[PDB]
Amino acid sequence: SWSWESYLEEQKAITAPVSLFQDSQAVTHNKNGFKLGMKLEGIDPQHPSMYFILTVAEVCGYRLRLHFDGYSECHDFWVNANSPDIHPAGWFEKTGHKLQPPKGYKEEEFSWSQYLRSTRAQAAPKHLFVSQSHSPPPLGFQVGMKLEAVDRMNPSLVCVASVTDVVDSRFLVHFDNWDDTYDYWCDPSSPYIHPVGWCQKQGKPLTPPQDYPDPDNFCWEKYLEETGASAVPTWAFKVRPPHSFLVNMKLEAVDRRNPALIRVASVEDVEDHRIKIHFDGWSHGYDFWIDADHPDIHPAGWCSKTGHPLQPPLG
Ligand SMILES: CNCCCC[C@H](N)C(=O)O
Repeated sequence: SWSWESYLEEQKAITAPVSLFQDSQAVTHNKNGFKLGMKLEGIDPQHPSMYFILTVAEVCGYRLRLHFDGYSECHDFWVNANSPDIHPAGWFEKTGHKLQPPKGYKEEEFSWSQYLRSTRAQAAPKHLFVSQSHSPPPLGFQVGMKLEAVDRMNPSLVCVASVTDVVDSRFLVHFDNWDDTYDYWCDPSSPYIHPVGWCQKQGKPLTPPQDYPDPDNFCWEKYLEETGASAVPTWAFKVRPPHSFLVNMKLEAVDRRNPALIRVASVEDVEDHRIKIHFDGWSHGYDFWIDADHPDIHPAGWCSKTGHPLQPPLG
């Protein structure tokens, strides 16, 4: 079999130490208890504020492929078994969230008991989920508070934002007057969020809510008065320290073109909070920037220890 050890010798290279990764990205001793066919609840990666009924369509190592019941397979997506974005059947009900029903169902025609009987399926057991809303909420962040946030799809924009959901230790950042397509989950240390008035103290422009009247003259105090909303308090923002990944360090990363695959990778370039991934043996055209805390990058040896195939360098 291909060997990391042999590869490092051949390339005179080094791996990114485990210490540079979050424990969740590095942990390999947890068993993946998810099984083909089990059903559960989870957010739609395309619409992060929404919850759907999902079925385990494939299991591979410490990862699983999820399918949106009743919908096209083209919507399928992969997550790690320790994902905080999935929850046990019944979770939405116990936490006050809304659940979009499977294609073909009206929301009232939905009850997990009838559904499971009609599909002769089993709901994934509760003990397999890291997120069940039993842990503490993020400090200082409550649904309804306002803040300023970088649009990660348009990073040159720091917009007026709100906290619209809180699950365990994370919260959902929402861009005022847009749908949820630009929303993202994060924690108090995210380098993409700032307290109200940040843009002003920085001399950077602030982007007001979509179609806000007379945008050129947006005033936070006025908007907060209009909405009766309060600003996330400044003490709540505890941005994380820049990561310590150095160029040329090697690691393992999920392929962004074909998520089923994980390949041998190297750090091509770095920023304070992101690293540019290069897939050994492939064109640099495939190189991509990714946040250092992304769940899809892991230390060398992750695939082997978890039982997931690792694609060696092209050629
Ligand atoms: C939260 N920011 C959203 C920015 C969307 C930008 C896009 N060009 C548009 O105007 O549709």
